[PDB]
Amino acid sequence: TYGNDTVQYEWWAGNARFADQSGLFIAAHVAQAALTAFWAGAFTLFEISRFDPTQAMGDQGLILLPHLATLGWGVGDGGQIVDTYPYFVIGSIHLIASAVLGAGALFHTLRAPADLSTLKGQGKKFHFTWENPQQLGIILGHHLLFLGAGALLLAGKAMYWGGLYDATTQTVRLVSQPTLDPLVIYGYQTHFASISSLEDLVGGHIFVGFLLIGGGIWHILVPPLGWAKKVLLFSGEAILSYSLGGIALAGFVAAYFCAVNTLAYPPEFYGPPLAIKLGIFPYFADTVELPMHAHTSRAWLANAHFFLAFFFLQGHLWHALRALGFDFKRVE
Amino acid sequence: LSWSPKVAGVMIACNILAIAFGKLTIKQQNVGTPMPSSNFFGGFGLGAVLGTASFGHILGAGVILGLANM
Amino acid sequence: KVSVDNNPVPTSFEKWGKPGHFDRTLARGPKTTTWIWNLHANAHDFDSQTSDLEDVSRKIFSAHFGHLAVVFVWLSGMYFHGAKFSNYEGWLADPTHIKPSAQVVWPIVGQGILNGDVGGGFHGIQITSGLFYLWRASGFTDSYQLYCTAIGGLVMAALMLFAGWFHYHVKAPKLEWFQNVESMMNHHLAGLLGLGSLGWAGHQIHVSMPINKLLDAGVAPKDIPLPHEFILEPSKMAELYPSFAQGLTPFFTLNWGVYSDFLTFKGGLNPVTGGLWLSDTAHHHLAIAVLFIIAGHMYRTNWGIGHSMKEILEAHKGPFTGEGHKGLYEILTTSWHAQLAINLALLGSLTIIVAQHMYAMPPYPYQAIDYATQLSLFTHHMWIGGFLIVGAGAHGAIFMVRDYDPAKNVNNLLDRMLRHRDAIISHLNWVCIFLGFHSFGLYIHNDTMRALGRPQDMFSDTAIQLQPIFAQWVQHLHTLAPGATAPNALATASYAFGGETIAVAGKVAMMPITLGTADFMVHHIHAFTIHVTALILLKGVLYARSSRLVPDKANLGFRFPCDGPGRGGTCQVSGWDHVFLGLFWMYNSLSVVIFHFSWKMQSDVWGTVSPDGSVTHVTLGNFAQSAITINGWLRDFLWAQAANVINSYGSALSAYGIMFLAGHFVFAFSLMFLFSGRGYWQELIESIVWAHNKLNVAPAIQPRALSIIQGRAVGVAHYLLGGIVTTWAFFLARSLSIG
Amino acid sequence: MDGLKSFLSTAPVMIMALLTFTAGILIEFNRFYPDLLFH
Ligand code: CLA
Ligand code: CLA
Ligand code: CLA
Ligand SMILES: CC1=C(C/C=C(\C)CCC[C@H](C)CCC[C@H](C)CCCC(C)C)C(=O)c2ccccc2C1=O
Ligand code: SF4
Repeated sequence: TYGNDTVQYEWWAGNARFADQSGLFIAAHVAQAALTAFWAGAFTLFEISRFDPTQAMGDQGLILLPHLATLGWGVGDGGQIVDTYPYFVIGSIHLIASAVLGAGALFHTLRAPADLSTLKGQGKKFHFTWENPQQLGIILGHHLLFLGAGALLLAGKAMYWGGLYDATTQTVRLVSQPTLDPLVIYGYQTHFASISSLEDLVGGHIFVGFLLIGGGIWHILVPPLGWAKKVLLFSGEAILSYSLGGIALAGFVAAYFCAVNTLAYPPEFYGPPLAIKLGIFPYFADTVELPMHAHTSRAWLANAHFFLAFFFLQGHLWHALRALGFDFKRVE
Repeated sequence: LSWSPKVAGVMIACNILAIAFGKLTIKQQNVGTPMPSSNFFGGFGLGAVLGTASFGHILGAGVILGLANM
Repeated sequence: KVSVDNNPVPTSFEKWGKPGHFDRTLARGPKTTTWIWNLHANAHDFDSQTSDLEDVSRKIFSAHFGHLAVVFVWLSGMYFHGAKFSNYEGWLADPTHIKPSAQVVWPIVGQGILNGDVGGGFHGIQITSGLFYLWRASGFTDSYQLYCTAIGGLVMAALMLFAGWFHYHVKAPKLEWFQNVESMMNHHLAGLLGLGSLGWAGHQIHVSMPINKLLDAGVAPKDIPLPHEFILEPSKMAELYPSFAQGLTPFFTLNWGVYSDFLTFKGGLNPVTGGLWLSDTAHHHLAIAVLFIIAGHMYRTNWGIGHSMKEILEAHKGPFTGEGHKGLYEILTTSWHAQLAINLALLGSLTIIVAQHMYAMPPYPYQAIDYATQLSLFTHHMWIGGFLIVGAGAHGAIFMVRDYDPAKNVNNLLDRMLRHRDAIISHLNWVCIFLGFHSFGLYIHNDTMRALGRPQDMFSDTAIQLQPIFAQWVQHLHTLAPGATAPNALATASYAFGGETIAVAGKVAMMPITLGTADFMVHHIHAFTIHVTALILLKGVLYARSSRLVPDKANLGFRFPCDGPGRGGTCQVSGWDHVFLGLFWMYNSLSVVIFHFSWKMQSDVWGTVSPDGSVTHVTLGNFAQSAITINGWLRDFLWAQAANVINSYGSALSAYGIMFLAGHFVFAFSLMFLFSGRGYWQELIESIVWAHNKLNVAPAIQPRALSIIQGRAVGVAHYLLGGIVTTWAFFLARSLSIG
Repeated sequence: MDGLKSFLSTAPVMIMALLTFTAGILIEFNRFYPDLLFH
């Protein structure tokens, strides 16, 4: 991002060419979202064929089917699955959503131009750059409602469209009328590792979606005034580092949330809650041990979300160093 | 015989002995695919450092399996 | 570093109707009938058609793809005949009793009697190639897998044909792509040999080990799980071996000692099925894969590390050897004949190694029990090896005549070896004559001492005994090897050195082969004939440039009949005629070698077994005191064992009798071409042209006799064909009569 | 294919087609009427 205007990028660094073009920028980022939707649908259909109803869910290595059994899609009483097909409708939709998102991925790099400033209609108001703060606030502002939308879609699922599975009573709990106070949310910062409460899970999700919808209307209507510009930067790898350090924090707290929690990650499907060990690296080792050399899904999810978020933290260090005034500096 | 700091210690020690060997006696070292820097060891390059790390692993399996039964 | 030219040769069918276009003197017109023979004598002489080193190399590459299509359609025919017209599932139901047969004969003229009762009601001709035991070693269960393998082989046959057309007429590589010999060597080491060995190690781990394990347990056909079901359910593989529950994770942490239950170093033979252990061969192919891919990174291509072979050849120079190998890297990358001579030499010795290893360490299940399979596989690989070694002696001489430039290699090893050709050949023929007297005159001496009624003056064991002490000491070391010099090995390398008698199904797989004085004399016979064939071929290589008789031999060519009747006579002086003599001497050498093999193994090794431990052989131990006489080789071997070829009419072994007499016919027919010369036949053919001109039927193609080189070539071809067909019919009919 | 008609009419392919036709009619006559030592 530094030096001259155009620097020769080799094929091992070729994705630093469309960063400023803003037309192919949408094409790669929804091709990526098509790949996650491809992994959402195909790898929950890959695990239908490798599903054993008699054997327990933890030792088999089932990842995504415990994620749908948490939401009470097709789980029965006692901790078993009574019907496979509700796990098949959601994977079918995610594969079709992977097709249409993959369809528009080639739309924004074959027929749509390399930028969005050549357009004249509604598409002329979609071009952006790494300089204008009011142009990056309208992109960020419309994102904050969709993150707040998943909380209200969680509320309508939990209140009127299905229950949740827990370990305190071990059944599908179609609950309603959650807690109406915000003072205990300040107190849950010290024992979030064991929530031990089902009505506050959906009760905190509505109490955080009201905050996420507050940041949506705020970020659209007003631009950055300048109190953020004097302390921060506005560049290509700059705004990359604000996010890539932030999503690294999300993978950090989710790798910790997998190994110790019981309610949101039920132990009847993921396996028993792990213990934090540190040898050379901090790895969430299993408490009980398997007869073969296999590990449970809680051991796989918590260890992979920590190893890969640690590299995503140190990759945030790679971009924050280059977004600031620092070269490679191979001196002495 | 399993994962331990003892087997990793003798592996790393004979590996860096093999890096010093490749830095001492390889005839042409630098002219391959270029390394990003010279911070690791010498001025090797990508193919050269892959070669001396692979010889570190060959020497590693040598003394480890020569001492796991002795 | 890929250099490809695009569309060098247009694809057209119009050149197919003009035969002889590749050479300048053949495309003019067939004025004479010898042009026809020249059309086949120069059809693959690609160095005489093009002289630019780039057109010939791509012609060779596409010819390799065409020959690969021929091998793939041959292998497809083997798997298709094993699928449709065989009894592979019937033989797999009962391997000890019934006999394999993979060829059914159409009854037309009375040849339905060739479909003998091979066991189980199935009729056909009993095969001796023994690829059924190859299929049981690989893990074939039903005929549908053989049928789909034949279909996939025909697919790759058409794929190799398309690759040949693509690499000659569409995208043909340049000369620098062919001369990248270090990239070719390390790709062939790692990606072809080592990667193929790793593939077969994986197949032997996953398919060949569990199927043969439960087949040795006694599971009937149509009850074996399918080979993919062991991968689809690893519990069925983990119940057979305890180490498969450990997963891949001990392999990467160098915890290989827990893999010891299924990668064993047992050695010897399997006592249940009479072959090598499949866990032993799986560990074996894995070790060969690791060593080859390690050796597959030795030569530098693009990344600096690696040995370019030029300074390897520069560095080896001593006091005796002058400038050393200075120039050989420029020789072997600019001349295909020197590469062909080295590769034919080492492939011939490899094939002889294959024969000498596939009889004392039988690698296939129920292979050592079937004596016909063992004898046929031995002698056929012996013959292929000896043929390729004679071809090495040929292409060395062709390199000397047409690919040897003396200005480039001065005072190197090639020039120094050509400078003392007399000091090599005059000692080689001395050791030929010394071995000849001391391996054949021993046989004449005790033939005469037996004929004169004095057996105490022979060279027998009770007589003056020539005990082969060196190989007996080597057998003692191989018997004492497991526990002292191979402590992790349970059994020996083989049971032919020393050990117990392996009995499987009432027959003997392998017992220790003691070496008396008869083995001493016949091994010196083998060393003698090896030395004479290595004399004729070596003095065809060295004396191909020039000599003191005729010093103009390089300008006359490699393949010329003579220089003339002068200097006393110079017929058969070329480098070609030394190959013509070496072919007969390879025939004589390998005939005595396979005769020694067949007689020693059916007198001291094979035979039935008895439950009290005593072994009775097929010929009751004749090799001890009756293999030392020429009359003993004639009476007790060539007369007594040929009775199974003689008295087998009206039976299944009836075609071998009319191949026995057929091989005698082609031998006797070869003598007409060998003994006579051309000018008699020219003087006779011109009289037949007179008798045709009397009736106005004389052809406008001028009919005349064969060339002198052509007459010697058809003589040696019919001689080798007739002798090998006679030995093939005798060995097959004898060893199918004895079981 | 102005060259394929010439290649299929060379001496070896024509003598092999003629010997295949001759062996074919000989084998067919020996199947439908076998073992004829005389007339
Ligand atoms: C979503 C986050 C994100 C984004 C958008 C980018 C974007 C970019 N990075 Mg990057 N990076 C990230 C995270 C990210 N990075 C992290 C987390 C790390 C730490 C490991 C790095 C380390 C890194 C380096 C060291 C470099 C870049 C560079 C670049 C730029 C060129 C693209 C490139 O690498 O070449 C195109 C992409 C590739 C060649 C892919 C590389 C894949 C290699 C060959 C295999 C690696 C293992 C692979 C992931 C398989 C493992 C599977 C696993 C599950 C086990 C581009 C702007 C380069 C740059 O700016 O040039 C100066 C550069 O040199 N990045
Ligand atoms: C890798 C193997 C290989 C390769 C590529 C070559 C390649 C070559 N050889 Mg050669 N050769 C080889 C092995 C090989 N050889 C071996 C092993 C021997 C020892 C026997 C020889 C002996 C030999 C001689 C003696 C001569 C050559 C010559 C040649 C060159 C021209 C070929 C030619 O005109 O024949 C075209 C093809 C034929 C004439 C067909 C031969 C048909 C044979 C004789 C009959 C086959 C019998 C059959 C198996 C039985 C069934 C038939 C019937 C009963 C139904 C060519 C470069 C010649 C040369 O360079 O002269 C300048 C030459 O004079 N070679
Ligand atoms: C059976 C017939 C026969 C015999 C005996 C020989 C014998 C020999 N050939 Mg030979 N050869 C033959 C057929 C035969 N060939 C055929 C058919 C071909 C055609 C391809 C060749 C092609 C051929 C070549 C191309 C070469 C030979 C060579 C040799 C000699 C090798 C030296 C040796 O063995 O020690 C000598 C062994 C004997 C003489 C046989 C032993 C007989 C006894 C022990 C001797 C008699 C005892 C005593 C003298 C009797 C005294 C009685 C008194 C009244 C005189 C040897 C003389 C090579 C040669 O001469 O150089 C070394 C050579 O280069 N041969
Ligand atoms: C008989 C003889 C001839 C004469 C050779 C001739 C006449 C060749 C005979 C060829 C005839 C035409 C038979 C055809 C050959 C094959 C049978 C062709 C196969 C055809 C079938 C596939 C149909 C020589 O020229 C000669 C030269 C030097 C030394 C010895 C001799 C020698 O002995
Ligand atoms: S006999 Fe024949 S080969 Fe011998 S010299 Fe005379 S012409 Fe030449």
